[PDB]
Amino acid sequence: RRTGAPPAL
Amino acid sequence: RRTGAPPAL
Amino acid sequence: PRPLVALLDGRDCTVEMPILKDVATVAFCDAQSTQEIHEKVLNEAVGALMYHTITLTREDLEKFKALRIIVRIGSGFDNIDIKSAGDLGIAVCNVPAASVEETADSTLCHILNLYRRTTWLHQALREGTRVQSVEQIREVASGAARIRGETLGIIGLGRVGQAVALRAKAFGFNVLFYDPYLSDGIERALGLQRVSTLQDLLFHSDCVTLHCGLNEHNHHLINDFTVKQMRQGAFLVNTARGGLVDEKALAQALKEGRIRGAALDVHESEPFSFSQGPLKDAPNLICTPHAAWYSEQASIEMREEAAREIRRAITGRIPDSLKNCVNKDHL
Amino acid sequence: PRPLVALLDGRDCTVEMPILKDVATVAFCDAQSTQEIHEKVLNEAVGALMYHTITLTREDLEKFKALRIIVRIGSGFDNIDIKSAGDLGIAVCNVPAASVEETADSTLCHILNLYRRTTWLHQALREGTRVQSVEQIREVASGAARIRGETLGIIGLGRVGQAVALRAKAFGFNVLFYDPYLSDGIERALGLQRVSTLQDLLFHSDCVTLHCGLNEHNHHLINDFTVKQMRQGAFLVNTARGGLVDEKALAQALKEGRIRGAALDVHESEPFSFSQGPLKDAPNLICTPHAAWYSEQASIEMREEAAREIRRAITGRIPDSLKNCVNKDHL
Ligand SMILES: NC(=O)c1ccc[n+]([C@@H]2O[C@H](COP(=O)([O-])OP(=O)(O)OC[C@H]3O[C@@H](n4cnc5c(N)ncnc54)[C@H](O)[C@@H]3O)[C@@H](O)[C@H]2O)c1
Ligand SMILES: NC(=O)c1ccc[n+]([C@@H]2O[C@H](COP(=O)([O-])OP(=O)(O)OC[C@H]3O[C@@H](n4cnc5c(N)ncnc54)[C@H](O)[C@@H]3O)[C@@H](O)[C@H]2O)c1
Repeated sequence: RRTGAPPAL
Repeated sequence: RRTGAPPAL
Repeated sequence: PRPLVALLDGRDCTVEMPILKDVATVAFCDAQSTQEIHEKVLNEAVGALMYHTITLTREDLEKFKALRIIVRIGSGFDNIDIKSAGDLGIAVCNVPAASVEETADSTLCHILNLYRRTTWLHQALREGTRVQSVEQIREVASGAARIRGETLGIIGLGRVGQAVALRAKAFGFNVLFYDPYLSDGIERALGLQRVSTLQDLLFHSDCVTLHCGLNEHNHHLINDFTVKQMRQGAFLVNTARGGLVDEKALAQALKEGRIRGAALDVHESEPFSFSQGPLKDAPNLICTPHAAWYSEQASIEMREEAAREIRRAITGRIPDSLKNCVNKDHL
Repeated sequence: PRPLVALLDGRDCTVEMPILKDVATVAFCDAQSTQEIHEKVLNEAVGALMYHTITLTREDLEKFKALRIIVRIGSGFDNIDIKSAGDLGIAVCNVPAASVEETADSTLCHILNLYRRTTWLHQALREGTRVQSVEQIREVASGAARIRGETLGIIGLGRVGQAVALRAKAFGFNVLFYDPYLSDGIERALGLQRVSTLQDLLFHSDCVTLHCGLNEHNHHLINDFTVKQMRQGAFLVNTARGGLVDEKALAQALKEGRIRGAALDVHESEPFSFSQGPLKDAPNLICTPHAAWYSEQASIEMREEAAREIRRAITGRIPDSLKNCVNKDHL
C-alpha cells in the first residue's frame, strides 16, 4: 500500500 | 433554520 | 514508419511509453494553444493526447490533416469541439472513471471547510491570532454551523454527484438533486429527494454543489438572475467547471453577504490568482487550483487507460474498438 | 439571600440568566487561574460553572468553603481533579452530548484536509503559486492520496469516535478501533474491526485519530516509543486532548517524514502559537484553536443544560437530582 512498515516493530 | 429566504422569489 | 501520436499540452509521457512504444511514435508539444504546435505535428499526427489546458475549436481541428483520434486524459471534454471533430472524422474519447471518488472526497472536504471553518481557522492561526477565552473561540469561529438537518443541493447527479450524495448522508445532510437528463427512478434507488427545476433546488438548499459537465445550455448557470434565487447566506461549492459560475456575480454576492462562503477548485480563467479577475479579494473564499481529481493512483490510472484507447484506435477499428468515445453520433 | 453561582473562566452569562435568575445569584470571575478569583467567591459560592481554560487542582478546591457543585460547560473534565472534589463533597458534572456531531464533522474535515491537501493548496494559492500545466498540479498537490482501501485507526470509540467511524465508512475507509474499556460486542453491532492493543492499532492504521478522554494512564499516549510503532508516512489527527501527544516527538517525526502530516485542534499548552512551543514550524501541520466543538446551536445547547444542572443542584438533592454527574463514586 501507500504507507510503509513502522521504523521499529 | 440557519439560512433565510432568497432575495427575490 | 509508424503513426505519430502527440501529447499536445504536456511534457511527460513516461506512463504512456510502455503501452505505445511498438505501435506509435511518441512526441510532445507542451503547448498552451494551437499556435505553439510544430508544423510537422499538424501534418503527420494521427493520434492526440490532451488535458484541460488547451482548447480545440473548429479552426484548430481543421489544421490537422491526418488526425483521426483525440483522447482526453481526464473526465470533462468541454474544451474540445466534439461536434466539429465528428464532421472532420476525428473520434473523441475521454477517461470518465479514474478520479470519481478523489473528486467526491475533495468536494466533501470543501463542503466541510465552509461549515466547520477548518481552513480559515488555520489561516487565522497562521497570522498570529491569539485565542484564549471561550468568547474568542466563538468569535474567530463565528459562522461555524451544525450540519444535521441542513439541505445539500446537488446540480448534476452523475458519477461524482452520486458519490457526493452517498457521503453526504452520513453527516446528516438532507440531500436533494436537480438533473434534467436522468430518467425517472434514480432518486428512489438511491433514496434522495429530487426537484424538477433549477430554481427549486436553489430555493431549498443551504449548500449548493456543482457536478454537471459544461455544455451548450449551462454556461453561466449561476448568474446575476439565478444567484438571487439562492438562499440568504448559502454556501457554494464548484468542483465541476469554472464556466458554470459568473465570477462577477459571485464576488458581489460574497461581499454583500448573500452567499456566506464559496469553495472553488475550478474557475472561469485558469490558472487562478487572488490578484487577477473578478474574484479579486472577495471575503470568505476558498480556492484550490484544479486539484480535486489528483492522486498518484488516479493520475497513473487515467494515463494508462488513455494510452490504451490510443492503441485500440491504431490497431483496431474507429469507432468500434474504442471504449469511451463521446462523439459516435457526430461521425 | 440566594446561593451564589459563579462562572470561573468566562464573562458571558446571557444564556444562563433566564434559567437561574430566581434561584441563584449570578457572578463571573473571568479568571485564568484560581489566583484571580475574588475572595468573596471562594467564601460564598455554592455553585460553579467553568470551561477548559482553568485547571482545578486539590489546592484550588479546598479554598472554596461553600462549594457543593461544579458543572463543566462542555465534554471533557480532565482539568478538574474529580477524585479530590469528591473527598471534599463537591459534585462534578459535565455536558457530554452537545457537540458530538460538530466534533465528528470537524475531525472528518481534518482527516480529509490531510488526504486531499485542501488547506495547503489554498495556502499555496494565497502565497502566489502559479499552477498552469498538469505537471505543476501534480507537484503542488504532491502527496494527495486515494482514500478507498486505506485504514483509519480510532483510539477511543466513545460518542465522537463512533460518529467518526460511521462517517468514515462512506469514504471507503477500512475502520478499526482500540478501546480497552468497552465490553465485547460493540465492534459487531457497528460492523467495525477491533484490536486489543495500542501497538496493534498503530501497526495497521494509515491514519490515526484520537477520541479518548485524558486520564491517569494515557498522558503522552503518543510518545517517543509509540510514535515509532506508527506506519511510515502515517497521518495523525487529534481533536481529543493535547496532553495525549508528545509535541516534541511529533515535531521530530514530522520533520524526518515518519509522520506525513498532522491535524491538531487540541495542544499541550493552550492558546497555541506557530512561534511558541515544540511544534515551532514543523512541516505539514494543520492547526485549529480548540474549535472542533463549536456551532451556535451547540454552544447554546450546552450552556442551557449546564444552567439546568445548576438549578437541579440548588432545588433538589445532591447527587440524586443531578443528570450528568461524573464523580458519584468519589462522594
Ligand atoms: N475539479 C476537478 O479536478 C475535476 C475532476 C473530475 C471532474 N470534474 C468535472 O466535474 C464534472 C463531474 O461530472 P461526472 O464526472 O460525474 O460526469 P457525469 O457525466 O457522470 O455527470 C454529469 C451529469 O450532470 C448532468 N447535467 C448535464 N448538464 C446539466 C445541467 N445543465 N444541469 C443539471 N445537470 C446537468 C448530466 O445529466 C450528467 O448525468 C465533469 O463533467 C468534469 O468536467 C472536474
Ligand atoms: N476538540 C474539541 O473542541 C473537543 C470537543 C469535544 C470533545 N473533545 C474531547 O475529545 C473527547 C471525545 O470523547 P467523547 O466525547 O466521545 O467521550 P466518550 O466518553 O464517549 O469517549 C471516550 C472513550 O474513550 C475510551 N478511552 C479512555 N481512555 C482510553 C485510552 N487510554 N485508550 C483508548 N481508549 C480510551 C473510553 O472507554 C471511552 O469510551 C472528550 O473526552 C473531550 O475531552 C474535544
